[PDB]
Amino acid sequence: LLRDLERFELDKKIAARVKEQMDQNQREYYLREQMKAIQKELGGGEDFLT
Amino acid sequence: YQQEAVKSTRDPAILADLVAHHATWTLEEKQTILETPEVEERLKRVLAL
Repeated sequence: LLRDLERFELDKKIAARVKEQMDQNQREYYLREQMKAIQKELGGGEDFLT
Repeated sequence: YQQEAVKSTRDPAILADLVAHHATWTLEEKQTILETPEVEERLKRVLAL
């Protein structure tokens, strides 16, 4: 059971590292998606953003 | 996705293919899945992106 506690801690620490690894990138793509969404969906090429 | 998880697939190459096929990627990043012979490098690649 001490081996099981060490196994669960070594699972959970690196799993929390992977949880941080996509929790950073989720907020990054939250910042990425919506600007290209709104100045793609507003008018388009005839919206003269050029 | 639970049939393509650890509970039914044990080989990380086959499980990496079954994770990486079930999205609609871009073509060059599908090639960076396909190019890598290392298990850990392509798994950290798909975990990153």
